[PDB]
Amino acid sequence: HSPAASNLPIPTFL
Amino acid sequence: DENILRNAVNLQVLKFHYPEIESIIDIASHVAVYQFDVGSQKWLKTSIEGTFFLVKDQRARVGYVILNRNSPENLYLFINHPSNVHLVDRYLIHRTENQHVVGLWMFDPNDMSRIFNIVKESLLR
Repeated sequence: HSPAASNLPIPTFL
Repeated sequence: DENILRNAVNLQVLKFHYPEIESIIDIASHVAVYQFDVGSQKWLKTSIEGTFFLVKDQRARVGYVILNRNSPENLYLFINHPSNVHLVDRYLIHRTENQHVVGLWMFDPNDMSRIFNIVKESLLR
């Protein structure tokens, strides 16, 4: 149901 | 009205766990919690998944509770400053401190955008 952790962004601020 | 009963019942459930909670501001049904590992530069999916409640405590501090339906361990965090919450892609990224980042995924994208606005407006002075 909920996406895999790997789909979450690591943007410039992170 | 169904929502009047739901909110009254939910508030007692929240107050049982956290007596300092004064009111429910808004709710979102299927929210999943992720945690960012700083040194590893990777996201981790936590064991917390359930109903999200945006709340106000007795001192009007804004925060949120996730009532975990899977395991008894719930999550209660404060949103200390509006700039600490960012809508990034499909997630609400809550960074309370440089090294301490959590990510929220809401099943309904309309919940994510509404909750973001309500967070900002709840912190507006």
